[PDB]
Amino acid sequence: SDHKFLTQAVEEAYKGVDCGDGGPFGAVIVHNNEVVASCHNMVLKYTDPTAHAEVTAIREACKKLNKIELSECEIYASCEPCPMCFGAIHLSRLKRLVYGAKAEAAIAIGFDDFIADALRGTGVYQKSSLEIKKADGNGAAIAEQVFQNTKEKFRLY
Amino acid sequence: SDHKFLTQAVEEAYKGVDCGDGGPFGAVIVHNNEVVASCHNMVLKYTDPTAHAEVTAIREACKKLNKIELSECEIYASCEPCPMCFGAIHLSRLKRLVYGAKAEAAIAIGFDDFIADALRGTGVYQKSSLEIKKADGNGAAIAEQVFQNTKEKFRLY
Ligand SMILES: C[n+]1cn([C@@H]2O[C@H](CO)[C@@H](O)[C@H]2O)c2nc(N)[nH]c(=O)c21
Ligand SMILES: C[n+]1cn([C@@H]2O[C@H](CO)[C@@H](O)[C@H]2O)c2nc(N)[nH]c(=O)c21
Ligand SMILES: [Zn+2]
Ligand SMILES: [Zn+2]
Repeated sequence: SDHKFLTQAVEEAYKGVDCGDGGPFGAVIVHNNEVVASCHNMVLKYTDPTAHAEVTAIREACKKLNKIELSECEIYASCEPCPMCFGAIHLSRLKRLVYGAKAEAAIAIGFDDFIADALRGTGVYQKSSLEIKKADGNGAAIAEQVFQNTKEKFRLY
Repeated sequence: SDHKFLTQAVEEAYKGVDCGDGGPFGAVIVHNNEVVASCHNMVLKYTDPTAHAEVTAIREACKKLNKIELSECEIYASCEPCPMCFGAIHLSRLKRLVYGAKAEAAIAIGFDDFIADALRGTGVYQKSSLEIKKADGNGAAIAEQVFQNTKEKFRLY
């Protein structure tokens, strides 16, 4: 099921790039095995630099469930969440994060070197408690491939 | 000019907590002495845990100016921005941050112990070169007192 929902987050990344909504990033939020939100980056569509895939998914999930905490939910991110997104995941109280590509994969095609210490376990003032899984094998291959496949199919930001 | 806009952010904090929109946090975004957005925390009003004051102000300012970078703007935060908000400030390309109260003043009334390494210069992966000013003297004292003053008017969320 991890592979199914991570692959859906990657699909979201491709769709968002395809329609010009934003960059190649997707996020899926699930309650057990029911998708509560499925989103991609909306920075260009919304004229909103906070509208990353993960933030968008968190907003949509909180609306869908009518509350500001998602402690029964897990999030799948096609790419390692940035410091803004990882902070949002902390505030939302999501209980588990599974992510596909390491941040360096996005850096390699032109995005900011902008990495969350709290996710990598090097934070001093910010310490995470949630369970974090970096995908391997086929999930990692798919997630990494996103950046080579979508290179110069969108406008960087 | 710094004292005027910091005071505006503090007044936003009181206004938001008084009408129930969210916690006692305010933020004002300015473009060469013209206010672009003046906002407070809307987590409760919006059912959105990402709707901190700073994030809300960035959303509003970017939509107003029809662009996703605010590189000619500065942001005044009644309180030291959290990891999520500092990440949003970084992504938005705001050129300067002035903040009133240290994060410990909010933590002292029960908010999350949740502090941005990149703001305090304590990260391995996340750096900032953003121009950052912690206010001092008069407006700093006032900003610090926001939390003791509003402790009773809202319930931690
Ligand atoms: C819109 N966007 C930009 N980056 C950028 O990817 C790099 C590595 O994380 C960082 O530069 C971050 O800002 C995003 N990252 C994720 N995980 N999701 C997004 O929507 C996103
Ligand atoms: C809704 N909210 C919660 N915190 C809390 O602030 C602490 C760190 O400063 C953290 O405990 C965080 O949860 C907020 N902080 C600011 N600056 N602005 C907000 O709108 C906000
Ligand atoms: Zn992000
Ligand atoms: Zn914040």
